[PDB]
Amino acid sequence: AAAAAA
Amino acid sequence: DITRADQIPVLKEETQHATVSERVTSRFTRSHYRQFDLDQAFSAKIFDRYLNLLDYSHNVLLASDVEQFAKKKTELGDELRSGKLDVFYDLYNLAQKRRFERYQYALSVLEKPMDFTGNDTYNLDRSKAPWPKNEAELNALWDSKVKFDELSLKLTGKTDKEIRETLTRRYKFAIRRLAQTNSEDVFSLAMTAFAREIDPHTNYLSPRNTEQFNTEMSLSLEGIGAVLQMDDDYTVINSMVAGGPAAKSKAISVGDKIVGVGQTGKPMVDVIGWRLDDVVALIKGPKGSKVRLEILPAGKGTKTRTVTLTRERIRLEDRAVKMSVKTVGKEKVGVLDIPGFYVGLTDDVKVQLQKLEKQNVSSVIIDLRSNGGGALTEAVSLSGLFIPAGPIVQVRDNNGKVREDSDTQVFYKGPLVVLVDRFSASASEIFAAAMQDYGRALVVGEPTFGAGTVQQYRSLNRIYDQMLRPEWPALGSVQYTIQKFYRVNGGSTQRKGVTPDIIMPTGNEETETGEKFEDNALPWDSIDAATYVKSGDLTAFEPELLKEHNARIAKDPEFQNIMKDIARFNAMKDKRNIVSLNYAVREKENNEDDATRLARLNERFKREGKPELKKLDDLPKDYQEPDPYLDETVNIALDLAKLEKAR
Amino acid sequence: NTSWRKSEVLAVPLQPTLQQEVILARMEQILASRALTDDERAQLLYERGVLYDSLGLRALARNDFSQALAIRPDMPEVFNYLGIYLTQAGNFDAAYEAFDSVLELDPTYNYAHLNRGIALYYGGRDKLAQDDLLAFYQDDPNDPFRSLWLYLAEQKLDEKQAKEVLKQHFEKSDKEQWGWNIVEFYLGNISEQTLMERLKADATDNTSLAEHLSETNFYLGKYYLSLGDLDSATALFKLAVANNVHNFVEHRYALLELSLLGQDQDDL
Amino acid sequence: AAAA
Repeated sequence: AAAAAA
Repeated sequence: DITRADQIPVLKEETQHATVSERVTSRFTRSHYRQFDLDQAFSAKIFDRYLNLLDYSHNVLLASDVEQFAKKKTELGDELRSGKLDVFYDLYNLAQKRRFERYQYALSVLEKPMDFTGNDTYNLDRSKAPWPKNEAELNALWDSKVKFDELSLKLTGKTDKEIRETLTRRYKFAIRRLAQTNSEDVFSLAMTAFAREIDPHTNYLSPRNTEQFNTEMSLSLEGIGAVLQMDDDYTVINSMVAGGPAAKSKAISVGDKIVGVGQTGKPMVDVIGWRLDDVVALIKGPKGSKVRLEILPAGKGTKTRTVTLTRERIRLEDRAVKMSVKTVGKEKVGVLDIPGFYVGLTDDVKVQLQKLEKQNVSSVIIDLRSNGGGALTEAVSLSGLFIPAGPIVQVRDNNGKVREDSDTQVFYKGPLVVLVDRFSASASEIFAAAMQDYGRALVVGEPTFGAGTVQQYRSLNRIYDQMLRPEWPALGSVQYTIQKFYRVNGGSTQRKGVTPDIIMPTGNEETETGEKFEDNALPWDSIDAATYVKSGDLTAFEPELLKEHNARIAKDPEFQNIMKDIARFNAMKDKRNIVSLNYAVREKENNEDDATRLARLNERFKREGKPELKKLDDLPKDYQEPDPYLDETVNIALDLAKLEKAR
Repeated sequence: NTSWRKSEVLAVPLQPTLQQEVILARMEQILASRALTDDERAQLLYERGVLYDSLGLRALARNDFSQALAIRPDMPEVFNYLGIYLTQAGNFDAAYEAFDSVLELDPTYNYAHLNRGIALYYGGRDKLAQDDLLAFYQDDPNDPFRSLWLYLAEQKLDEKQAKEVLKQHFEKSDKEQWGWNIVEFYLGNISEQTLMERLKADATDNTSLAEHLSETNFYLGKYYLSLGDLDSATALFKLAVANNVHNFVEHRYALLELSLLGQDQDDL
Repeated sequence: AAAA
């Protein structure tokens, strides 16, 4: 998945 | 239990770790957005980073220890490629003995009777301090350390034998923790040194950590639905998830202790002398699976009983979006508190939006404060609920390829507000920028975190792994940045963050946190704007919203200790990393504070009805503080709906 | 007049042989039957995949390769094709992962080095490409294409050093294989026309000619492309593809280059 | 505090 976090 | 250096186990790299190292290395070296060479220079930086991870406060290792090791500091690259992580391991091991040596030393210092009235100080940031030159320096630092601790407990107001007793259990506990250290503990640490050297958002996750991240992403876990706490040698059950297996069974209670864990065709394994994570691992399992627990009941009795449970899928509702209505006379405003961009969030929001229609809420606030982020798809879809069509975000790889992500219509067309703070990041920033760029919603709060990159999450498991190495445990996972993200504007929130239309007071203060303060964070830049159609235009409404907002906070009592609290905070930042260490002065400051703390609740009450009563409610209950940012926001939301209505 | 057309060197574009078609037909019937064990099925699937690949039917080959893996996940040979397809698709990152698997399963699978090296090159990680490529060269220093591939990678880093390294490889070599002629052209030892003359002389039959043309036109295209002559490079890549030598890397990469050129045009 |  592609994550845009923290 | 441990009293000697030979009671510290020699940590050894696991059989599968080399393979993992190699796998992480391939990925990081070939596919990271940042193209770096894992050469000698890079390798030395990793070593430096590892040392800081190993001894953050430069308290345990001697400069001679560091220097002995520095001789092979450029060998790290060869090690990672090979997976034979000896220096990471040899260093960790030495650190263990040094920690033990240090704690044991502290054990001595505590016995020395010292109560102090000097003016000597303690600094909390030893991050860049030179390594202790000698044992004398080491003992001296630790002499200083133990002082700080006892002093802090004494500040609570105990005895001296207590403080000794309390600290005794602490230093001893710390010793126990050292003996409980994993091979995995070291391997995870070594990978993190490597990952963080590349960029701030790149990581290695161990098998257990990977599982946890997936759970946070999915809001779900597979097991028995019980939250576990470890007290001494015992795994105690703190609470039970409602609707979960342990809770529904009626055969397990809070305070019960799990001393045994049993797999279906195997023996009950005694887990008294275990690490918490090792125990939780035995408990958790595939849904439909069975686990039997040996439980020592909560009382003083010695009898044990065995409980068998069927593992199942449990949802963590607490982490889900939450909806509430704020009422101000005739008008209502809905609020969605979104903790993260979990998978399935958009769906969850849709039902909530549907409920809100029923209540005839005039405005909707979306609360992203402290929302770290999450799935990119979720950011795009959530945006799509409020925006009819077009690109939500732009993504670009390291070679300039630009792609735009968009949705499939609009679920909610009404007045909208997004509430943000310094801790709202990434996906949260993407959503906020988009609402703002399209003119869809007003943004209120503090300037954002400044995250501007996309990470790829990929498992390290290979399809033939089970077949060829059944004995192996699961491998972990990696997250690595692959692209930069840009607003539809062509603008970037990297480093900058998004600037709210209306900014709370804490907003104008110099922040000490953010993407910009992280190690090796990528630079800000920009690209050409995409093609999109503005949803609406709110630029007109701004001066009026501004003044109305300004007038309200000026009067507000809560919105004033914040102002005053601010200038005051400004006064002590320089001395912030230095604490007094004088039993006398802290209390003046300390009670000077408690006093200040136990007071201003009163100007607000007198201003109101008043709310409650306390000449000095010095010993309050379990207090829930008010939320002024939100209350003011709601006020802003109503102003917005009013203006939109008058178009 | 048009007498010039005489200068063109072309083969009849390759066609499927009868035996290839016959085998494909038999394979379908066998696969549809109950005559195979799971191990045999996986093996046959790999075999059909290779044949489909040889005919330019890549997507069909990929299906077969995928199905084989589902049965037996420990086939390095299958992973190798998947990597190659991923490279062809411009998915270099995934491709790397596939090549790793080939090596992990079987460290003696030499061609993976060449293929991973090629993928890394397209991926823009030249030094890393060079490691695979150098290793591939070591395995057979006498194969001119191994040197050419290494040169292409090295050239990204330092053209001058790359040329010298290539010259050494050539001098160091037995110089027997046809491919060394291409290398001489890259070196400046011979001219393009001479290279072409030699190609005509070397080839024996139509298949032989097509193979020579497929490899040669690909390298010539790369050479022109490097110099910035886009039109010449484009004609050469098309000319390489025209041979229908589906399994040559020269063929695959010519197609990839064309696709890159196309994308660029579509931008601005 | 971990969930099992």
